[PDB]
Amino acid sequence: MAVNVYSTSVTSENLSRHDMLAWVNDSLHLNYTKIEQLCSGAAYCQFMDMLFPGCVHLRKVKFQAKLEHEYIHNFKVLQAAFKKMGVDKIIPVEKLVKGKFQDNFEFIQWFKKFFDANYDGKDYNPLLARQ
Amino acid sequence: MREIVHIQAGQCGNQIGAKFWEVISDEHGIDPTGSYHGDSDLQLERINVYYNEAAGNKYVPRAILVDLEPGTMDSVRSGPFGQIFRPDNFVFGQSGAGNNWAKGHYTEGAELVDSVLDVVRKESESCDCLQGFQLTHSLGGGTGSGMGTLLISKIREEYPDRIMNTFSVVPSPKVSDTVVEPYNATLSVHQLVENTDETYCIDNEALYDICFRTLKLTTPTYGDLNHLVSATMSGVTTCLRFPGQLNADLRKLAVNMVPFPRLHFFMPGFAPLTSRGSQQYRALTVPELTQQMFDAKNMMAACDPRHGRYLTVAAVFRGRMSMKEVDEQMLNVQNKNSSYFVEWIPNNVKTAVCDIPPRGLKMSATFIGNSTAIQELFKRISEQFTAMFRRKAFLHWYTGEGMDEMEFTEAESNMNDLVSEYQQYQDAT
Amino acid sequence: MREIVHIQAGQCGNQIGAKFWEVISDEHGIDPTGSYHGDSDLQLERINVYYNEAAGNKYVPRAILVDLEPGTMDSVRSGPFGQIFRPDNFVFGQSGAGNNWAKGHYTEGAELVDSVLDVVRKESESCDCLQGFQLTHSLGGGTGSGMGTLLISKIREEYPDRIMNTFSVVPSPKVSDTVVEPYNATLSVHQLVENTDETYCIDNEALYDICFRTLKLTTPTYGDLNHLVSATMSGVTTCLRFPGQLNADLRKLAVNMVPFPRLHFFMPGFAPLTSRGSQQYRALTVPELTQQMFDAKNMMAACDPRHGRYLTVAAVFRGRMSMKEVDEQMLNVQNKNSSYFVEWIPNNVKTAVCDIPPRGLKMSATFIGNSTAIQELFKRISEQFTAMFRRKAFLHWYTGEGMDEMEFTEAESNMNDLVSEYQQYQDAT
Amino acid sequence: MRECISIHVGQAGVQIGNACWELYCLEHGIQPDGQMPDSFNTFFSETGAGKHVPRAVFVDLEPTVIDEVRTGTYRQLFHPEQLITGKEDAANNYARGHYTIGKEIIDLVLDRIRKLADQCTGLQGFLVFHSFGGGTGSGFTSLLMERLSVDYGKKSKLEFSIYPAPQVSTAVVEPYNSILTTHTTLEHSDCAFMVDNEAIYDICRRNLDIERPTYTNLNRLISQIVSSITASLRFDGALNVDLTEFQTNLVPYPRIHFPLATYAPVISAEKAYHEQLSVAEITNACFEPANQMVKCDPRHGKYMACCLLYRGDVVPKDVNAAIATIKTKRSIQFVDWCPTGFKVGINYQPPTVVPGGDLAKVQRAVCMLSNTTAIAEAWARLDHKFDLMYAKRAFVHWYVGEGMEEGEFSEAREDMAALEKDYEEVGVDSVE
Amino acid sequence: MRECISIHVGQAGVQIGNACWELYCLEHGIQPDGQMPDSFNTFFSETGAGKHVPRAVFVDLEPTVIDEVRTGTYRQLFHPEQLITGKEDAANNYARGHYTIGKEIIDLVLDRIRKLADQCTGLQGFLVFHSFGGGTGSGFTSLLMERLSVDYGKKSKLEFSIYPAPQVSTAVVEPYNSILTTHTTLEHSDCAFMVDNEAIYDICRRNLDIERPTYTNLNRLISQIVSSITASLRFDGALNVDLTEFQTNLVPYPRIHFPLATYAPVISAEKAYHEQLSVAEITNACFEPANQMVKCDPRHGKYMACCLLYRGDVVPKDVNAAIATIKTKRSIQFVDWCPTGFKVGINYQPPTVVPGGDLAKVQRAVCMLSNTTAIAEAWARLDHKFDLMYAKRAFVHWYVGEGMEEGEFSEAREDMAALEKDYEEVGVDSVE
Ligand SMILES: Nc1nc2c(ncn2[C@@H]2O[C@H](COP(=O)(O)OP(=O)(O)OP(=O)(O)O)[C@@H](O)[C@H]2O)c(=O)[nH]1
Ligand SMILES: Nc1nc2c(ncn2[C@@H]2O[C@H](COP(=O)(O)OP(=O)(O)OP(=O)(O)O)[C@@H](O)[C@H]2O)c(=O)[nH]1
Ligand SMILES: Nc1nc2c(ncn2[C@@H]2O[C@H](COP(=O)(O)OP(=O)(O)OP(O)(O)=S)[C@@H](O)[C@H]2O)c(=O)[nH]1
Ligand SMILES: Nc1nc2c(ncn2[C@@H]2O[C@H](COP(=O)(O)OP(=O)(O)OP(O)(O)=S)[C@@H](O)[C@H]2O)c(=O)[nH]1
Ligand SMILES: [Mg+2]
Ligand SMILES: [Mg+2]
Repeated sequence: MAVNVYSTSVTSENLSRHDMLAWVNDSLHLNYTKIEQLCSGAAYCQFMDMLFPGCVHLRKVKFQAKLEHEYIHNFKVLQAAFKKMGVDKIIPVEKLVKGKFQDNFEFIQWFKKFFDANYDGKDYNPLLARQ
Repeated sequence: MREIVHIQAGQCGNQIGAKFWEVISDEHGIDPTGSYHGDSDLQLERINVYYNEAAGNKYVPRAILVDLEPGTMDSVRSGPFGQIFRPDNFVFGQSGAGNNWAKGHYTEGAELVDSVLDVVRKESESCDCLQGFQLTHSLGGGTGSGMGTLLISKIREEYPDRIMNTFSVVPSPKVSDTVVEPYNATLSVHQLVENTDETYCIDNEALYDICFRTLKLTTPTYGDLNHLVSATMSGVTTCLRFPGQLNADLRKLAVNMVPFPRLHFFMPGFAPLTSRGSQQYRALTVPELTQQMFDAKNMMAACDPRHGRYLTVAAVFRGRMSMKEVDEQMLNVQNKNSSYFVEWIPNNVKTAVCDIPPRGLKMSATFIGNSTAIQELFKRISEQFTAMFRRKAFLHWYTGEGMDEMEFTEAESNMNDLVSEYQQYQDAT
Repeated sequence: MREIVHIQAGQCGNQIGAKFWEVISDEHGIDPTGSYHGDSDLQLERINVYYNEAAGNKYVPRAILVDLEPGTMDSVRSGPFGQIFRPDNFVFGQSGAGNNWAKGHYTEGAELVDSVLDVVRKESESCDCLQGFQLTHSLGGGTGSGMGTLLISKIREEYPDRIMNTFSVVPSPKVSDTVVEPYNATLSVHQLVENTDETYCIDNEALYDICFRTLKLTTPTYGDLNHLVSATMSGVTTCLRFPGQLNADLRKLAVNMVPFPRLHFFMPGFAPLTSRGSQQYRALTVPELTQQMFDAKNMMAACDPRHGRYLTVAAVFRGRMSMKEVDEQMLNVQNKNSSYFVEWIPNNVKTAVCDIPPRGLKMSATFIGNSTAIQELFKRISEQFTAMFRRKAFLHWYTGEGMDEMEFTEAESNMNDLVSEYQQYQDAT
Repeated sequence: MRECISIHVGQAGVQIGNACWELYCLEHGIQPDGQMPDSFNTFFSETGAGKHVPRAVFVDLEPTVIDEVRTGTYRQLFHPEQLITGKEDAANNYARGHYTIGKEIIDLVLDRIRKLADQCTGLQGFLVFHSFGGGTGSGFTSLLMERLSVDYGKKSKLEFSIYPAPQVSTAVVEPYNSILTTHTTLEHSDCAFMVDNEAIYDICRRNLDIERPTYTNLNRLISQIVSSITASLRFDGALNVDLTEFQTNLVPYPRIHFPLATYAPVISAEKAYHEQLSVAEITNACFEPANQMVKCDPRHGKYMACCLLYRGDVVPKDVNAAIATIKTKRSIQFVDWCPTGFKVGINYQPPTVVPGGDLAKVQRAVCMLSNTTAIAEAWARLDHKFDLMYAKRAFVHWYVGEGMEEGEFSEAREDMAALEKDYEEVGVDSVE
Repeated sequence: MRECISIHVGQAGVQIGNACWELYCLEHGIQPDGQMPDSFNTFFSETGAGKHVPRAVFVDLEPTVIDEVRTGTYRQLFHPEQLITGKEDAANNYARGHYTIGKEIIDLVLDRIRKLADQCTGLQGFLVFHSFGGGTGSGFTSLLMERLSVDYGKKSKLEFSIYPAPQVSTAVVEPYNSILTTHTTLEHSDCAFMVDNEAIYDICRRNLDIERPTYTNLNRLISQIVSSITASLRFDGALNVDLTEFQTNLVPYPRIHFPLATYAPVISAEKAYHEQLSVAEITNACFEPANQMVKCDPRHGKYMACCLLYRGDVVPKDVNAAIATIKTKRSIQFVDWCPTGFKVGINYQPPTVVPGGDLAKVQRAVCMLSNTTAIAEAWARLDHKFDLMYAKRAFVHWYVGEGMEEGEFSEAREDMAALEKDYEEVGVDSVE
């Protein structure tokens, strides 16, 4: 069982591009410089593992994806993880995988809220998960 | 030989732009289909400055039309001259920016910008010797301001040695057209100070005054306002496009008008301007033109030049006229109005003369003033910005798009510094 | 003098083939009955490259039409130009292959192949000097892939010193048209690597993109797609069929494009390509054509050339144009895009020019790129193959026809080796 | 391209919808059968050959009101699947609307919205029509908003609301419904346009010389306002405003999202012949409190944003002039943190007039959307009303019986208290 | 050339056959007397002058249902020798169908099939129509399949089956019949297309607005699906699929040969006028669980193959686009061993509509054949049903009395257990 959240219009409840990317880099130990790099779906899959260990088949994730179909594959894994955990938010896959800033930024805004709702503070070394 | 690339952003940008294009086509003897039906060989000699030659005796504007909403584009397409434009040069979104600078610069605009850039690059490559770029837009909205500035930034990065000039429609002092316009203007100005080589400040308040008081237009329309702007615009490039006696160009004008890099914000003006009945009761001699040029009521920026000093003035004359007379007039204005001209730039009037007058007139004049009074405008914007920002009013609309307070703060600071700089030179002896 | 023998296998092969024939007939002034109604003597001079001359002023395509099902054949016969074909050159089965490579190569295809071969031999003997063979087909089905490869294998055995070229419609990355297509492709590629001299990779995904984005076709149809392919095909043989200034042929192109025997898989492209309205707003000069040719959006294979390097590029130009200009353009592309061209093959652009342009156009261009990025496609197929084969999914459909796992394994291995080879040259300095 | 999806909830929402879709048809030349002998397209999808279908969903929990639509003049206009009815209504109970009865059709409603949205290439957002007082308008609407927020995210959502009058009620439990629905919808709505039946009646009586205005009249009036809001999207204009622009220009803080609508001129033909209706004249009419469509006093409040949407024979300079003079005026005060208070839209198309309507045909109209600290008064009133009944737990058992918890009442009330304080804080001028 | 032989067994098979042959006649312009004032030929043989005869055999163990055909509208359509009837039925007993009663006519049936097949130059295979639940549909069909396998070998055999519903039965012994026939037919059938009466009824009620759908309606619907399957063989198309292609593309392992059929769009004329039916729109309709013709939940399963057969005004690019978007969708998950899950057919001929039918005339239709691990649920249910009755030996004496041995029951059950495990194994994702 995993709780779920909504984002529309709120003040002093946002995160700048810089801050959000800093969070992602610190949390997952990667070196993204554009929020749109999250469009590959690997990062989101990893976050799901960190939140709810066992909800994602990480052995199936392509961490060095370069092509749209590879990204689609990652998001299928993410979709399945969401379904398993009962999170009801529809992921706009077609828009995300094009690597557009707006779509990705909105998605990470929601995801951060979702993460904060659900994260219990446990420590894990994500490098092992990656490889 | 000296191609100019034209860029239009948002509703304002596209409406002014269309008018400008219409003006130019008439001048060069181009009809709504792109075919030359002019009389003289001089009309075609330098046609490549604004037009690409397509197959089968057609000329197409080197113009790129950009907006986050399609309605304006559609209107343009349906207008008289709409069919002259290259269909692939219309680059429009579906979403809009909702009058939000952030959306224009970082979000919706970001999604569209690459497509624009691709076109722009191609256009640049078309040209044998690119002079640079002219951008028409407002600072008060979301697309023209946010998307436009973004475009400028990228263009400059790509082509740092080419001239970037802008015709910016600036917010009015008496009434605002949007509630967040101070934010949008302030942000835009931050970009403009660093990334444009020259900026013509055009204000609708001034324009209406001109139309009502001088042109005797009881109820002027936006089209009429645009016409004036177009006339000014055409005036600035006339010496590049036609033979003259003392020939100017974009680079020379910049050199004459910009003594310090940040101070590149001009108050443009145009002369003559008369009613329909009133034109028979006066002759258009050069001195009359000069007199019309040098006064507060004829400036297209809502600030009184008598509240500051002129750093420099460029005057561009079109028609058959006496150079001596022109020079005399220039001397005369400087001598008699000595107190309105900075004392540490001797002979701070630059003159250019183009032999080809505009259609309908035997002579015309275009005025470009670099006046320290423009600081007033900046100050007003700063004040308005502050009043809102100190209470964080509307801020969540921008922060919601990923923007931080720091960016705002820095922008404000930059604006303030510019004002201070302007003041310093105003006060210097 | 240089007869080409044309072979068509399966639905795809026959649909593209028919379109190609239609294109060719129009070019050579041949009507649907086989009669010459053209204008110029140049149209008939080299007519023997594609047509046999029958009694009573008729010309018949040197074309063999092959399929395990008759419906497509019937359709072809009933089509416009269906009656031009020699009735005895239609060789069709009744059974089909049920989208199964094994059935096409070993079973149903095997039962039909001898009849095909008999026709082929006769056709070969007709010709004074056979250049070789062109095969149109897909790799994803059963007949085009299994039967087609079998045909190739036999033809090569019979005529080892003649050129074997193929126009292969390759599976798409985003969506599959059949479930077993990875098996069918993988097997086919095994044969192609050993038995073809050159292979043009054509992908429907790319084609749709071209039609929608560049040609502005809201809802393109298979016919439209085929037309593009036909245009490319005609382009490759134009220098064999008409006088030119620098004349290419099939052998020369192969020599220029294939530095190592296995690396003979090309990404074809065609230029120009414009909308109906958009063509009046641009002139077709050589530089424009060149620019159109060299970009990812205009390639007919679903892979980005910017993800690898070009080993070689052949450009074939049709129309009256300046050789100097062409050369300049070729130089320019190499110089400016240096990083996309392998450093150990200097001057890796080959140029051919044919004086006769295609109908409706004053000039056109056909591009043949040997790019290391094609490895991506192969990798995808390998991955898909593996995913299925490791679980032995669908395997009984193939083993039931007498095939063994070993054959599959070997095929996979061969494909992998090719990929590795491609990688090695991509990475070499 | 720029599609707009309309949702009509409960009796008020449906009946107003009837008036709106009637008007749209007349404006685009669409007959009651969907036929016409390109601008329509933001509101109407097109099918097969010679038929245009509203981008709309009509929902009510009882069949009676929608059954009128089904059997009526515009039976052929709507596709049957876009007219959704249950069996039993919410009985003026938010709980029944939000939970007991509403949870049975919410999935259905949303499914149809999804189908509508799938045929949109450039969805601008949603227009939701309902009331604060009814069990469906309050409870179902809240539910719907929640779901929409989840499934569509940051897509713009707009509300047109029949806000309760100070001294003209239908139901006794109106305050409860109003309070709960405002509480539950607050974080999910981007902007909500309040309208009050008392005020419209007064307008009808005073300005249109109607002794006895009916709900129909009110609906018609509302339809005009809505048309003004969307005309900038449906037609070409000199200076344009879209649905995304309002929330930027009218909502200064997330919770303060309640601008009020005022339309001018509202006159009869007999009265219109002796008047020349200039931009200045109509603007002044708008900016006078008697012509407002909420019974509140702006003279006792401050303006935080005004948006003026002009339509027809209107010239930008003239508008500027008009606004300038209104700025001077004593009765117009703006908050100290807002030196720029005006957003101005100008569209070329004159207001279309419904055959047999109460309004005369004019060359110009204007629709002001204004956000005022004076709305706080209404909230205070509503809270007081809530307090009086809740102190005795009057009617509370009904709500609890439908699965609501008593703690949620107190929760709603405290949230509204906070809202009231927020307005107050906004009101005061800046130190230094 | 590419002939297709149809066999209709028992009441369900015969009645569906009536609907199919009625449709074929309308599609090819063949009158009820066999006359027409070349495409027909895969289904109709031609005789003498101006007469066309179905390549069909109708068999039932009782005369009543076939007697209707004999005396009915299409009496002249069929040759008397292709309408085969015994005297006594199988009385819902597999044993009677397979042994006691069936062994008396099997030779006859096969002899007539041989005669039919002798007039074929390019026999594609057989379409067998029957049910799981009846004694004839279960027992006779199994027998027939066995013989066909022996006498024709690897010729493709296809089944259309009225699979039993979860909570809608006619007979009590349905589970027994279902289980035994599945056991006996499994190794002899290449692909079997399940269809469920409950699901079709729901479709009729929900999508066609029919209060009380009859078996006729269901039959008509089935006829559409069958037409879609064979239209690629009977007409010219852009991209073609034949009877041999299905078993290659839909059956990944020999035992897993049960794909499910879904047809779209199913609408009334009144509802069709307000809708534009694009390829994307119909594909989405198909891929939603409520429009499926088996009462099962794909959301709880995984897809192993989907085959989409489009017909009419359909453009390949559009189809590709539609499929791509469906691939993204959360509710569509595919097994890990299958990166390519779609086979696509496109045919030029729009679906033909039977005069007086329940379906409206559309420009496009689509028939999906999909194979899903969710079918395992149905098998589990059926096995459970079997277990409950068999534990008490309820009805067993009947089967034994007709010559069946008790050991064969246990045999059937264990085989089905194995089948269930096979599905489960297939379900799980690959290690590494
Ligand atoms: N302007 C206007 N207001 C209306 C109309 N109909 C109802 N109202 C107001 O709406 C409120 C009553 O809510 P309704 O919409 O009738 O109730 P409902 O949404 O159907 O909810 P339930 O019947 O309780 O399920 C009162 O304030 C009425 O004055 C109308 O046609 N026009
Ligand atoms: N769709 C459909 N299903 C039918 C029809 N007739 C019967 N059924 C189903 O078929 C099953 C009953 O089998 P029948 O075909 O009547 O029995 P039979 O094959 O004649 O076998 P016996 O009478 O036992 O010899 C039940 O599941 C019925 O619901 C029909 O016309 N259409
Ligand atoms: N002179 C002139 N001024 C205009 C015109 N159109 C708009 N303006 C002025 O520009 C400002 C708004 O410009 P606008 O064109 O809306 O910017 P935008 O960025 O395109 O607007 P948006 O896409 O974010 S909604 C207002 O102050 C208005 O008075 C025009 O055609 N001519
Ligand atoms: N460009 C193009 N592609 C086609 C055409 N017909 C089929 N294809 C593509 O080729 C693949 C299947 O080709 P197909 O012609 O069915 O092979 P086949 O071997 O003849 O098929 P079969 O006889 O085994 S059933 C699909 O990916 C399809 O998209 C066509 O006319 N033009
Ligand atoms: Mg009600
Ligand atoms: Mg029976």
